Amino acid sequence: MEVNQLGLIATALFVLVPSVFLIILYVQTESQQK
Amino acid sequence: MEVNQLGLIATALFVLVPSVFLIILYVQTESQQK
Amino acid sequence: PIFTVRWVAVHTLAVPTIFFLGAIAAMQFIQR
Amino acid sequence: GERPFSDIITSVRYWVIHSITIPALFIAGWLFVSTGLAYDVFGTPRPDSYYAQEQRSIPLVTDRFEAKQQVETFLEQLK
Amino acid sequence: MSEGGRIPLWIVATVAGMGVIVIVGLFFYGAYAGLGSSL
Amino acid sequence: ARRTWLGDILRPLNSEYGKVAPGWGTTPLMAVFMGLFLVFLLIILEIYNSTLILDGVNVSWKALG
Amino acid sequence: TITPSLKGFFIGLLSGAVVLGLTFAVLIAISQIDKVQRS
Amino acid sequence: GLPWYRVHTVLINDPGRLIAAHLMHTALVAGWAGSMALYELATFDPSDPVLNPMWRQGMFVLPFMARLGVTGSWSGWSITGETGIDPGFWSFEGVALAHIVLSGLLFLAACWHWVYWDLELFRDPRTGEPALDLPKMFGIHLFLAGLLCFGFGAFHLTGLFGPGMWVSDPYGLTGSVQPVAPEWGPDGFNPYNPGGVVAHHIAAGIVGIIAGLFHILVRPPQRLYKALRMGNIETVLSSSIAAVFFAAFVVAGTMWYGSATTPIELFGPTRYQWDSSYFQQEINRRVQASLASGATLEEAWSAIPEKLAFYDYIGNNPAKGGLFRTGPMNKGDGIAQAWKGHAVFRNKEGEELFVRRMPAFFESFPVILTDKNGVVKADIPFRRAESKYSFEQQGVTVSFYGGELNGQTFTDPPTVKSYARKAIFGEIFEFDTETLNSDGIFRTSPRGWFTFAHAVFALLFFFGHIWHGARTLFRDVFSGIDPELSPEQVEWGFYQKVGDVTTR
Amino acid sequence: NFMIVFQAEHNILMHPFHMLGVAGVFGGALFAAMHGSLVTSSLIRETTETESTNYGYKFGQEEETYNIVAAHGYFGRLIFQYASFNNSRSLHFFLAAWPVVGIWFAALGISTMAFNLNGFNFNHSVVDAQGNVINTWADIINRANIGIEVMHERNAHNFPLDLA
Amino acid sequence: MEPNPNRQPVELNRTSLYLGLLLILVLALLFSSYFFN
Amino acid sequence: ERGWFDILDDWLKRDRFVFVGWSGILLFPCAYLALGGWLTGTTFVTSWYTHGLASSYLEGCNFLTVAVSTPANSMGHSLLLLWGPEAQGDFTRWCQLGGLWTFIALHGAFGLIGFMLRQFEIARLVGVRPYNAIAFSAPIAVFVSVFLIYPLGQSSWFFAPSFGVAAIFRFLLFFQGFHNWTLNPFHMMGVAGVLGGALLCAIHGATVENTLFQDGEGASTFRAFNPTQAEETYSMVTANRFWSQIFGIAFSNKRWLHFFMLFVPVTGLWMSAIGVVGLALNLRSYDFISQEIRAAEDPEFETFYTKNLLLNEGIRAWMAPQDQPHENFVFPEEVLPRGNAL
Amino acid sequence: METITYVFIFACIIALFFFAIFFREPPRIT
Ligand code: CLA
Ligand code: CLA
Ligand code: CLA
Ligand code: CLA
Ligand SMILES: CC1=C(/C=C/C(C)=C/C=C/C(C)=C/C=C/C=C(C)/C=C/C=C(C)/C=C/C2=C(C)CCCC2(C)C)C(C)(C)CCC1
Ligand SMILES: CC1=C(/C=C/C(C)=C/C=C/C(C)=C/C=C/C=C(C)/C=C/C=C(C)/C=C/C2=C(C)CCCC2(C)C)C(C)(C)CCC1
Ligand SMILES: CCCCCCCCCCCCO[C@@H]1O[C@H](CO)[C@@H](O[C@H]2O[C@H](CO)[C@@H](O)[C@H](O)[C@H]2O)[C@H](O)[C@H]1O
Ligand SMILES: CCCCCCCS[C@@H]1O[C@H](CO)[C@@H](O)[C@H](O)[C@H]1O
Ligand SMILES: CCCCCCCS[C@@H]1O[C@H](CO)[C@@H](O)[C@H](O)[C@H]1O
Ligand SMILES: [Cl-]
Ligand SMILES: [Mg+2]
Repeated sequence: MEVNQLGLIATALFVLVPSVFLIILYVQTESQQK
Repeated sequence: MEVNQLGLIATALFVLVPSVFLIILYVQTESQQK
Repeated sequence: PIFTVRWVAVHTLAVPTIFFLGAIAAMQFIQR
Repeated sequence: GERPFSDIITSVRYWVIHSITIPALFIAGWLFVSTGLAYDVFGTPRPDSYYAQEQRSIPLVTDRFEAKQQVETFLEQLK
Repeated sequence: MSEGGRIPLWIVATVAGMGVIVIVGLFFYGAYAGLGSSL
Repeated sequence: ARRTWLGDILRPLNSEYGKVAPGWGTTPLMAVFMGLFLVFLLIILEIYNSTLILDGVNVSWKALG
Repeated sequence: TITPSLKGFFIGLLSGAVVLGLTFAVLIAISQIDKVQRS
Repeated sequence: GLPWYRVHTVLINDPGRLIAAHLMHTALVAGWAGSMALYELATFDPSDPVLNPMWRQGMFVLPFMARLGVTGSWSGWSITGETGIDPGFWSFEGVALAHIVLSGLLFLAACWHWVYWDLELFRDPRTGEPALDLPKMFGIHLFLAGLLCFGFGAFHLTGLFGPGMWVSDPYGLTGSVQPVAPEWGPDGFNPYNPGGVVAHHIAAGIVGIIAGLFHILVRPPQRLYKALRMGNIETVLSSSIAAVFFAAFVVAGTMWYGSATTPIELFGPTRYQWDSSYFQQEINRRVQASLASGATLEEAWSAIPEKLAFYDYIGNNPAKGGLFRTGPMNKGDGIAQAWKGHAVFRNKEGEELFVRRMPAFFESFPVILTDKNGVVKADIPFRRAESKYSFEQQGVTVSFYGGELNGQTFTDPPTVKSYARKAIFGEIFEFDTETLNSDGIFRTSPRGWFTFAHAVFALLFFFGHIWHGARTLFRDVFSGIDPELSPEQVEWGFYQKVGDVTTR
Repeated sequence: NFMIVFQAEHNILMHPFHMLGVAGVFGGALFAAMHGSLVTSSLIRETTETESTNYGYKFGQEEETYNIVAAHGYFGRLIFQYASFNNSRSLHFFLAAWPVVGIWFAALGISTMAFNLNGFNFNHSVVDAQGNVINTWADIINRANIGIEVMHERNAHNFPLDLA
Repeated sequence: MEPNPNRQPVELNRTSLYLGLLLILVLALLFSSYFFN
Repeated sequence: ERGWFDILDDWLKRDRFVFVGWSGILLFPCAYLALGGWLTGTTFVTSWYTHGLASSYLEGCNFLTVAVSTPANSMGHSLLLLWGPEAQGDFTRWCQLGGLWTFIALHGAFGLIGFMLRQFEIARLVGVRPYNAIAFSAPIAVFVSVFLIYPLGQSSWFFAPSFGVAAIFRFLLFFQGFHNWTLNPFHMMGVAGVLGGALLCAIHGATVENTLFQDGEGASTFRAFNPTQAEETYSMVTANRFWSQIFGIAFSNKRWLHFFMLFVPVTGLWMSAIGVVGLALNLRSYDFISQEIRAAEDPEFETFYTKNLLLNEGIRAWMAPQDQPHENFVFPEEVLPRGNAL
Repeated sequence: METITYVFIFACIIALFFFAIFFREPPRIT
């Protein structure tokens, strides 16, 4: 299928950028003193 | 120029995946009790 | 006779070196 | 635990021994070349032995397992 | 006979160095004469 | 630590940590086998390399000579 | 049958064993005559 | 805290979680195999094992399934070009499915072993500390490896209970999976004899069973236990990495030179078959036998199988690629469609001329034609002002025998020169360059890519061996040397024997 | 491009100042690895098994962080005793001097080939009894140099010698 | 569950972040041309 | 009553002028034969039958042009043992066939193994961590990839490097013309590690020498150091401030500094070895496909990348007939690529 | 898109230089 060639990078960054943001925030919450 | 269409996603993930790994480790070190 | 490791190591290098240098010296007088 | 080299090479005994052995080794190496023996031990061409008089082609080895006999043939074609 | 320093090290070094110079000088002479001289 | 049915069965097989035979033990016999193994590897290397050439062993895709 | 290269293989093998055997026999002999002294 | 390059050392004293991590690694590798096979099946064209076999299509795991007897698809085709075959469950798809399911089961087992790490099995009954009896584990695992090795050889490879293995004729024309009997004579050590592969697994398997039993029953000598640090699991990592880089060099070598386990219908021809003109000699042998039997030249060359001519073409040589020229060979010269036939060049006097072939070393190569004695008779000049051998001056023509162009003769110099440029590559083919938008630049085959990856990984694993071997033998100084290191233990003259305080 | 043309026009590989340059950078890399490994080899134990050994040194501490006598004892046995530095000032002067002098000579190589005093030319230096040239590896270098020479700046020369 | 005593905190200090990002970005600057080809 | 193995261990590890060790049993014969083989071959042995080349002092070569050259291409990857099927025990023929090349390569390989083992053995006896051995893995990776893996991927040992000064220069230019090796990013990382290592060597030595504390009265400052002293001989604090203000960053940790001096050249050599492993298979970084598509369609498009390929094409065409004599190349004058006039 | 990629990576490197110098971990004597 003749799909848009930017669809792959668009989808990849759409997932990765906000997911990474949340993982960064989660891990540094876990590492805080309990 | 007729570049390889996967070169963009390859470069983006090559940068993003290990950089994010290091950012995760750094931030959760900073947040640890001092 | 009393030979040591150092003595042996010295001469394994030194003895061929002098022989080779005499050979290479002689070669300087070979003409085609 | 061994004597320093500087003590050894500044002693008379060292130089009595080596005033003979060093020149002798030098002369033996000289003769190894000047008698031509070095050519025949190692198989190195003399200046007149790279080419036959008529041909101007390299005696390159082309046969792995009969290379020894191939060199022996290239050499017989010289004289 | 085996005592160190009977022959002063400065003389050993000078003669040995002159020997090195002579033999290396001979090799440079051979670059201009006989085999390898291009002539 | 948690015991389990399968863990109780496997217990003997993980029971002799640190146990040794005295001294050199079977090291001499081991050295012989290592020596034989080295010669074996040298043989198959030299066959593959055509340094060792054997009757009826044509090291080629083709089986002729 | 024993081909020329198999004969060569045995020659190389025996040659290597001789080199190694002589080396160790000598080293062992030297180490036995020239032992370290301990308190 | 732990630096980033040491995070996994938390497993060293935790056998249950080490097992969990090993389970997870095993799940990932099995999942890779399954997903790789599915991707290949979604991209593989099975319609032409002659001019579009798997090794032209960038297939990497398909040849390993085929090597051991998986050759059919549930959709009805086989890799030898058959139709209407029933492979049963163990088709390419069934293999992929099994690996995916295995992956999930291993993933679940990893979770269980991670949570329930504190099993009594992993504790030394005397000390209560975590303890693995590594010498006995070695015997247990060696015995199991020997049994599997033996059974693989005795049942699978023989066809006694299993499919056999891929075998073929010396020119890779008629390959198929066959049962193979073991070869117990010296030719079993011939890498090109498949019977030696069968005998190896039978004999090494038996040896592995015997040595396994020895290693189950006989404790290590105290001298070896101490010297190799057999209480330290990192010693096992060191020597295992060594064995693995040895194996990796071996599989790189047999892939590059060829053996009975790297057949050319599965991985493509070798570079040495081009170097030695292996296929050209066989083609000429057949042509000459046809001619000696009264065939015409057209008949003699028309009797040459397309598959044989295709091996005699440098675009299939694995030493013609590039590190960043990615994908299948078809992406370069195209999807091969048909042999054009054998080009015979002649000058105006009618003498047959031969195009000098390109060696693998050369990205580009001149066009030079010689007679049967090697005398130059024509070429394509660079500077024209002093040209003596141009196709125009020499009246060079080209005639084709066999293939698409059988019986045709070309005399137009640009056309003759165009075919001469293809002849430096060997036999000449027609390609579909449109379907994949092929760029005309040669790529290597899976034979090349396999060899590269495994030689590189092998060399890198040498560093891993050295590193973990050092950490094993120097564990006591890994955090630094004793703060009050005796100056007499490292200076000269104090000790007779280096590192022995009792020889002061 | 600069390097390849330079080789055809000056035979820089056969120039002894470029050879000294190579010894400078090969030797500098070697001595960096050597010095780095010897100091790292003899760090004094100041950390636990968890943390990086780098925490065993504190910026500005007065005491040395490794045992230079241990380091010297290793290296003097690796080669022989008097081949090893026990003087840290001599050692670090050598580390400075070797690459610096090597690169000085490299730079002087380029700066004197700038005036066309070029690398050694042994083209056809070996001749047999009749007068046939017997090629050496120097002659194989010359064939590569010629290939570069005839191809470079392929539209720029009208006359037979490339004199600059 | 009872706590696993083999766990350890992990650390990456700021200098190591800067060194690692430099390594990654420069490797990317180097290899990107070959990925685009 | 001690046991012969322990008595031998005692003697092997005696503190003597030249340490022997168990590792010396491998190291000393193999290093000596590799070095002795090279001196013997470069002094006396020809390359006429393998290469069509003179290669020894005896023939008239000098130190820059002598070599021990690879065997003829027709030997393949033969181990070329003296007693093997090619020389059949004939020492003279063995030399003429190139046996001294595999002699030197293989004794050299096992000698390098012996040396790394020596590094481990001495470190263990003296009680230091074996980082010197670990750093030496880089020379080993280079030797193994260049002198063993690379020819093993090619047609024969003939295309390995020959052991000589000019022979090695020829190897460099061959790799440019045939592999475009300068374009390879693994070679580029190697270059960075070597030049970066030399940079670290110079800057660290210079920094120490110019932040010394005055620990004596002499204007020559080497005498003001004592190996047993506890104190640093130079100021880390002043060095750190200097480079922070000059360059923007500076070392502050002496341990990291010295590990980094190992890491940089060792990693660079390891990367170059990986690229050569690719070149064993002709898996080159030879071209940029997008550049070739554009230049083929647009005869006004030119870059330094296309300019260097023209040089490579010149190298291949003009050096191959004499450099690859087993190919019997005859390239008529009219087919040789060349620009105007030259 | 390839020019953007190259210039983007370069720009990230220059930014890293800025943070590595002016927002470094301060060297501290202890
Ligand atoms: C459960 C049984 C099982 C079976 C029947 C298969 C079957 C198959 N696998 Mg799968 N696989 C499995 C489990 C299994 N797998 C597991 C658990 C994993 C995760 C590790 C994988 C991961 C995997 C991958 C990544 C790949 C396969 C592939 C394949 C296919 C080719 C096999 C091959 O070439 O092996 C070759 C096996 C060897 C060469 C054996 C090496 C043995 C070493 C040398 C022994 C060394 C140590 C030993 C103890 C030494 C002493 C021995 C002693 C006897 C003397 C075949 C369909 C290939 C495929 O086609 O995928 C689609 C493929 O690429 N599998
Ligand atoms: C043993 C490993 C291996 C091998 C030999 C192959 C071989 C093959 N693959 Mg497969 N593949 C693999 C693993 C492998 N694969 C894995 C793990 C995946 C999941 C990602 C895949 C997914 C995959 C897909 C999707 C495709 C292939 C395809 C192919 C074929 C084309 C190969 C190619 O173009 O590579 C190109 C190789 C390179 C460009 C080299 C990369 C070099 C890297 C970037 C160097 C990195 C250096 C590093 C950053 C330095 C660090 C320095 C630091 C330490 C200081 C070939 C048969 C293609 C095909 O034709 O399928 C039909 C295809 O489309 N493979
Ligand atoms: C079976 C093989 C094997 C195993 C089980 C180990 C296991 C270990 N290694 Mg060793 N090592 C190996 C092979 C192996 N190594 C090889 C081949 C090399 C040379 C490349 C090394 C070089 C090495 C060094 C220099 C060090 C270790 C260390 C360690 C310990 C900590 C690992 C860690 O936390 O990394 C964590 C790793 C990360 C968080 C990210 C790494 C990302 C890599 C660089 C790129 C991505 C790889 C990719 C995901 C998968 C490719 C798989 C396949 C193609 C190989 C652990 C015991 C360390 C140690 O001794 O601690 C005390 C240590 O310093 N290893
Ligand atoms: C450290 C010592 C050492 C090592 C590792 C090597 C290694 C090598 N040598 Mg060198 N060599 C050495 C010292 C060494 N050499 C010395 C001191 C000399 C001067 C005499 C030479 C003179 C020399 C020559 C002239 C040549 C070599 C060659 C070689 C290569 C081929 C060797 C071979 O095939 O041996 C095969 C022999 C063995 C491997 C012996 C192994 C013995 C086994 C282990 C015994 C096993 C017994 C078993 C347990 C008993 C079972 C009994 C049964 C009934 C149960 C190899 C690289 C050849 C070469 O380089 O060609 C290019 C070559 O021509 N060497
Ligand atoms: C859970 C479960 C399940 C499921 C499962 C599944 C679905 C799985 C999957 C899996 C998978 C699907 C997997 C995959 C994997 C993959 C991988 C693991 C990959 C990797 C890669 C890599 C590692 C790479 C690398 C590289 C690159 C990237 C580039 C080039 C170079 C190299 C090669 C190095 C079931 C249902 C059964 C049920 C049970 C449970
Ligand atoms: C091979 C072989 C072998 C062995 C042999 C040997 C071991 C030998 C040795 C040899 C030797 C061991 C030789 C030596 C030589 C030397 C020389 C030839 C030298 C020269 C030198 C010079 C010339 C110097 C120079 C210089 C420098 C370098 C720097 C400073 C300055 C001067 C100038 C002084 C055997 C029998 C086992 C077997 C067969 C094969
Ligand atoms: C696409 C890119 C994907 C990249 C993914 C990378 C994942 C990286 C995972 C990092 C794992 C960090 O894991 C985290 O470690 C820290 C310690 O360092 C733990 O923290 C624990 O120790 C610290 C000690 O200082 C305590 O303050 C904390 O209370 C305690 O829970 C966290 O409980 C754990 O969640
Ligand atoms: C002007 C064209 C002359 C016709 C025959 C040319 C040689 S053959 C020609 O070669 C091409 C690759 O160059 C293939 O893509 C194509 O399929 C094939 O027909
Ligand atoms: C040369 C290979 C050496 C391998 C180690 C073999 C040790 S063998 C060991 O040696 C002792 C004396 O040292 C004897 O007392 C003992 O009985 C014997 O088994
Ligand atoms: Cl001009
Ligand atoms: Mg002369």
